[PDB]
Order: sequence, then C-alpha cells, then structure tokens
Amino acid sequence: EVLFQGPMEMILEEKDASDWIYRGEGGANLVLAYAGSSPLFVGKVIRIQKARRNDSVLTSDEQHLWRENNELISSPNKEVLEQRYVQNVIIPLLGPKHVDAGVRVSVSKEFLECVDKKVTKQRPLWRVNAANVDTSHDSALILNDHSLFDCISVEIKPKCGFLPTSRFIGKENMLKTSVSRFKMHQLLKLEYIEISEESEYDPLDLFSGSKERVLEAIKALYSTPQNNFRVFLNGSLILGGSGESTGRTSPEIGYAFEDALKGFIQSEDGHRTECFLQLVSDAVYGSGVLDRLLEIQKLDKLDIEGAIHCYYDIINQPCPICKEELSLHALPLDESLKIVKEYLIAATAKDCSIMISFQSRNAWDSEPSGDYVSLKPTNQTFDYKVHFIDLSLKPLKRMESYYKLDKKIISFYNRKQKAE
Ligand SMILES: O=P(O)(O)O[C@H]1[C@H](OP(=O)(O)O)[C@H](OP(=O)(O)O)[C@@H](OP(=O)(O)O)[C@H](OP(=O)(O)O)[C@H]1OP(=O)(O)O
Ligand SMILES: Nc1ncnc2c1ncn2[C@@H]1O[C@H](COP(=O)(O)OP(=O)(O)O)[C@@H](O)[C@H]1O
Ligand SMILES: [Mg+2]
Ligand SMILES: [Mg+2]
Ligand SMILES: [Zn+2]
Repeated sequence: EVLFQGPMEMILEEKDASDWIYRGEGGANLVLAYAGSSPLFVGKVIRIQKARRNDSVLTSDEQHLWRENNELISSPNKEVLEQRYVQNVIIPLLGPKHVDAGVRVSVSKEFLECVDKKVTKQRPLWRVNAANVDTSHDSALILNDHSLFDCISVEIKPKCGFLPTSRFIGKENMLKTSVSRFKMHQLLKLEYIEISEESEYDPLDLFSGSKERVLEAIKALYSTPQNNFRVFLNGSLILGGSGESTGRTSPEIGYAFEDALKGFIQSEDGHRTECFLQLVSDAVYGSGVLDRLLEIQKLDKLDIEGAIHCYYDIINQPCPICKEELSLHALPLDESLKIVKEYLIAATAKDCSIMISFQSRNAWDSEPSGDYVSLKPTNQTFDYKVHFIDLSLKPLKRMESYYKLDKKIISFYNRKQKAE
C-alpha cells in the first residue's frame, strides 16, 4: 500500500492548453476537441464560454421564472446552470437517450488565455472581432465528442420546423402562418450580407415526418450548407463552415467532398455522395429523434407576437406593444410565467443541433449495435448515434430582442413580397 493525496477537483493549469485544438464555435461558446493523450479527456471536447466584448448567474426575474427547481436557480456559475438545466429541465422532455449532459472542469484564468491565443488563427475574422474567450470563468464543460466512437459524423441545426397559429399574429403578419420563419429569415439575412444565396433548406421538410420530404431536406442541406450542415471525418471538417456559415456547395467542392467519401462509401466515382445522403436521411428519419424535438419547439404556443406580452408582465413593466389585448395581460401572473418559461424552453430547442456519428461495418473494428442503417445500393451496414448539442438556457431578456427580430423578419418579407 502507498499514500496519495485525498481526492481533489481537477484543475486545468496553464499547461494543459496545448492538448486542445480548435473545433467550431457559435455565438455563445467555444468548442475545442482533444488532441493529447490523458485517458480522461480522450474522446472528449472542452466547451469554453466567451464574452461579447460589450459585457449573478440568474437575474432576479430569472430566479422567479425557473423557481420550480431550487437546485437550478441556485447555480453558482453558468456551468452548473448549464448542467442543471439540461439535467432537470431538458432531459425530462427529451429523454436521456440522445443527450449526453455534461461534466464540469475547473480551469485557471491562465489556461483560458492560452486556449484563446491558440485558436485565434483558426477562428473566423468577425468571430474574433466580436468575442474573445471569457477568461474569468473558473469552470468549463467537458462533453463526449459526438463525431467519434474511420467515423463520418454530420451535424444538422434544424431550426424551427413548424408554423405558428396564434390568434395574436396580426393580419399584416399573415405570412407568418404559411411561410416558415426560416425562409423569411433568409431574406433578412441576405440584405445584411450574412449569406450569399438563399438556402434551399426548409425545416418543414425535415420536421414533416415524410421519409421523402426529409431526404429533400438533407439533399437541400448538402447543397446550401450555410451554418446548418456539417460533415466531419474523424474530428475534421470536410463539408460546411468552421465556426461560421459558408456559401453554397459548388462543382469544385462537391467533387472534392465526393472524392473524400472514398473507402467509407463503397460506390463508383460520382455515386458516393447521393449514397451518403440517403444514409444521413435514413439515420435521421429512422431514429425518430427529430419528432420529440419538434414537440419541445411547439411549446411556443403563442408565437413571440403573443408571448412578448407575458414577458412585460413578468418584468412588471407596462406593455409597449399594446396601443389604446387585455386577454393576455388579464392572466394570473402564474400563467404568464408559464408561457414565457415554455417560450424560453422552446427557444433552446429551435437553436439546438443534432450530431450523427457513423462506423461502417466494412471496417473490421465494427462493434455492431441495434441502431444502424442498411444502405441498400452498396450493401453496407452502418451503426450510428444521434445526440443533441447546444441545449443551453436562454436569457429572459432575449424576449424583447426576439420580438424586435421577428418584427424585422415579417416586416421585411412583407416588403419584398409587396414588390411585384
Ligand atoms: O451563430 P450561431 O451559432 O449560428 O447561433 C447564433 C445564436 O445563438 P446565440 O449564440 O445563443 O445568440 C442563435 O440563437 P439565439 O441566441 O439568437 O436564440 C441565433 O438564432 P436566432 O437569432 O434565434 O434566429 C443564430 O441565428 P441563426 O443561426 O441565423 O438562427 C445565431 O446568431 P448570430 O448570427 O448572431 O451568431
Ligand atoms: N459535444 C460535442 N461534440 C462534437 N462537436 C461539438 C460538441 N459540442 C459542440 N460541438 C461543435 O462545436 C460547435 C459549438 O457550438 P455550441 O456548442 O452549440 O455553442 P454555441 O452556443 O456557441 O452555439 C457546434 O456547432 C458543434 O459542431
Ligand atoms: Mg450552435
Ligand atoms: Mg447556445
Ligand atoms: Zn400588451
């Protein structure tokens, strides 16, 4: 026998940084995959928060809003919040099967700064302009790298795949009930130069439940990936934009990708991509994962056009939008909470993403499994995982900014359609 320190919360010192590599990133988090050898972190990624350079856990109204869970609102810092929110809110609605909720790790302000320097190269100019890494969390989250187990993993950020029916949408905003917000949004994204090409994808095809509308969706995506489609080869990008959105696939990158699916997809040159896509579509349609998700999203029972009102009650500030419908203000404050919390929850579900791993059975290391795909026209069997990512809680305050963003979306669409 020998004597060792008692147990202690691991801490990531200013030396472990060179173990991590740039993965991707959103508006809210950094993500780096693991390159070092320590068994603990192998097959893991670190999700490190950043700070918009114009910047306690929960505001007073957010405490009351999420109060139905004492452990949640009493979160020290945002990693526990992130943990408890997936743990006691999301998985109840979503099921633990396709979420792999996260583990905290302490980190030194020095470690962060080291990662911050190490990625800036791989990061997109305007992401560097808009946010460095937030070097005053003590913590960060470690997750299973949902592109591992050759392993081909594809990521789909579906967005909201239903159309509202609220009695509070106005005649003028009548389009909102027949055009997905995603399509209209695209117009506003084009005017602001954030894409080059209106995207072929319509999340209605994905959330339709038609094994045939879904393949169109997956076909659309590969065509115009923007920032909703990504395909990896063992932790590397091969289709999609890294940390950002990317222009329509071209003849040159489709012929590059194509010659990449070599030896994973077994089909003659110029046939693998149409195969790979059938595979993705069938993983998505077969796993049924996309269904329960669209149930969460539909906790938007009133659309932001009606929900904003309940928001102004919550924060007990007189309602701007009204102009002298009591109906929504005459609610008991308790009911007005439920709509806004269910709104926020729904927001988590429209902004989340799906990762799908693959292990071809044409490789001898094949650990079979009851979730798999048999791709009829090449005779290959593929075992696959489907997991969620970016189930972050959203701030009560984005409500106001949500309403404004909606207004501009349906105002601007109405516009370009009046032209004709
Ligand atoms: O950058 P991404 O990783 O893609 O995600 C960003 C936002 O996430 P946050 O980082 O939490 O803000 C996301 O959710 P929000 O927080 O706004 O609810 C937005 O969705 P929407 O605004 O609701 O439509 C995104 O817009 P679309 O991707 O076009 O949906 C995008 O905004 P950006 O372009 O300014 O970064
Ligand atoms: N657990 C994970 N496994 C593999 N890739 C991930 C994981 N988490 C995030 N990523 C990748 O890094 C990106 C970071 O985004 P995300 O974690 O959703 O934070 P944000 O709030 O910034 O959108 C994702 O779009 C995803 O492709
Ligand atoms: Mg994201
Ligand atoms: Mg997020
Ligand atoms: Zn009102």
